[PDB]
Amino acid sequence: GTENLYFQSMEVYIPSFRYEESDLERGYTVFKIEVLMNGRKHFVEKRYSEFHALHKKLKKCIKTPEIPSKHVRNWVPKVLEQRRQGLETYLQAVILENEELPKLFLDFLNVRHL
Amino acid sequence: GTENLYFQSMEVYIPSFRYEESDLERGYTVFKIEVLMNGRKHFVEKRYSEFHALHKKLKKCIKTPEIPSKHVRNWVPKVLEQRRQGLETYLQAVILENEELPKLFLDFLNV
Repeated sequence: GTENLYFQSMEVYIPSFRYEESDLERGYTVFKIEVLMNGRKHFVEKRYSEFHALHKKLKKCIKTPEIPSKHVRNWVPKVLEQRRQGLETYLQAVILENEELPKLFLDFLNVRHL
Repeated sequence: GTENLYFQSMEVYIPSFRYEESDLERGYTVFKIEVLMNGRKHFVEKRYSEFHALHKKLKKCIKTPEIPSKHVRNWVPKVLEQRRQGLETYLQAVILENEELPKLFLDFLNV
């Protein structure tokens, strides 16, 4: 009843990000996606470039939301926060607008059908 | 022979860091310290604030090396790297300057 509320729709957030630099390697920023579904919670880590690659493919499947821009000061923490918010809104909009999600999108979130 | 003798050998490096931001929290940085001694290596992670908490205590024990400033508003990549290097130099200076290391320093390094 209210329990059925746990099995209706995938609820996605991006509550955090991290920028990491190891030894002499180039730094990179990863967004930590939280997926709530069927009363369970799962985390998935993705770089912006992976969202952008997803987007390019998804556009061939569905009408997509606007992706947050690649043309941002992607080294500035407050800009990275805005991007986090934008990516979160993007994933949520895909879920809201598309009753049957493309396998491309499920794969991105490590969700499988049947 | 040399049964009662041992090497006093410790080296420290900070090879990596991560800056973490999460929705209702202040962003913070965690530094990974590599500790080498007596033929073995281990790692310990410390937030930037933990270095300053160490420093405050250490000053009561010994004359400390210079440390980078306690507060950092904006962790852009060049500041992250500058603070990594500064903190590394600080830990290495403590080891070079002090024949007998304070227990509170050893505890910080998990030795």
